[PDB]
Amino acid sequence: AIFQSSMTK
Amino acid sequence: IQRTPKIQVYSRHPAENGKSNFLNCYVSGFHPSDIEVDLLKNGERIEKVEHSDLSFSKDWSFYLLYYTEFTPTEKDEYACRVNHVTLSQPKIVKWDRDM
Amino acid sequence: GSHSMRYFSTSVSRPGSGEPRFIAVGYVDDTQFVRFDSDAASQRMEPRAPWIEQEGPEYWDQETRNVKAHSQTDRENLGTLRGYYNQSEAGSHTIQIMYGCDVGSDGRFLRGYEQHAYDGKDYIALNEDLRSWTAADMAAQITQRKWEAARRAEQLRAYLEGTCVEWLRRYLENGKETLQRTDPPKTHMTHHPISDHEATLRCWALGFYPAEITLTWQRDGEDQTQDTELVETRPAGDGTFQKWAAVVVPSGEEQRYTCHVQHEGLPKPLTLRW
Repeated sequence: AIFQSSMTK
Repeated sequence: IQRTPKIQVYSRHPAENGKSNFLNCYVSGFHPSDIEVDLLKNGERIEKVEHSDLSFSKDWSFYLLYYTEFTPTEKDEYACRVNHVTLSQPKIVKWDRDM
Repeated sequence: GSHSMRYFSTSVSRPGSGEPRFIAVGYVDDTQFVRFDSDAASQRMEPRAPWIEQEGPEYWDQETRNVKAHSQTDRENLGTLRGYYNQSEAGSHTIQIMYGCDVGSDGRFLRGYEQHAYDGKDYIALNEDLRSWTAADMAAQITQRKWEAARRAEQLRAYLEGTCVEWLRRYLENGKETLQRTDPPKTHMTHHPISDHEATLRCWALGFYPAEITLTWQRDGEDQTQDTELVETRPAGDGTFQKWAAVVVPSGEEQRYTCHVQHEGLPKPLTLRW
């Protein structure tokens, strides 16, 4: 399962 | 910085004239990801070609598997035509049953 | 019997046309099992291996929700990064991300990763300590400072050591018949005269899994790399892999050469002679 959060750079 | 594709053309199974197989064109090591790949039969594009989902290797370079069902014969000549921003003209690699 | 779970994503901006294109794939060892494509009609995370289809609608709803948010965030980040570098809007650019976890035979966490690239070169990566970052340039140092303030490393580490290893264990259980198999290579040799003086001996390994394999050429029992050639390991399209190694030999001396094939699926290494 993917990680829930991707963050802005 | 851009990188030109490597190209391998091969069958999924050892080729037997008249038996059903899969023709593969593996393009790898290229960047950027936009790429044109056609499988040719006796010089003309095979309409029903599928490809794998875009992925990439440890060095960030992309790879894709293009493939179509086929039944090889003695005289039918197959090849893979690749165009990429790094190529001046499309590159054609012939299917050689022994590679 | 170690194993990995890895998720890859590629976002490419398309300045001529409309929105960026985002493609994510997930893998367990050398077996792909999910995909998402922001151009596809479905707008769902989709199964790409049989053993993942037994997951129910909550799972597919969850993966779709999360991967759509990853897609949208990449869109934002392409614009952000273009501004960092003062790059022209006319150019197409790429963000690539890879993350995942390794486990040993006992299912225990071995290590975790998250690496980011911009236009095919390192941008920022989580370090081996799972606590700090390495920024590749001044623009990535802006990102690093933001992720430090946000304590991203701690949230990501919890996934890598926890969630990631748990789902990997579950996938390795549900797909054990295919994920925990080894298909040994089917091996043979071919022979291709070049001239009256020389010939190519080609050693084939076909239909093996996993992709890891070693093909070695020897002359009279001594390892041989002179006049060798190894092709990159390539997919057969059916979930197995192929490789060959060749050597150019003097005509009439073919009998002296041996090819050696080592693979996880072979009890003993295989030796071939023409």
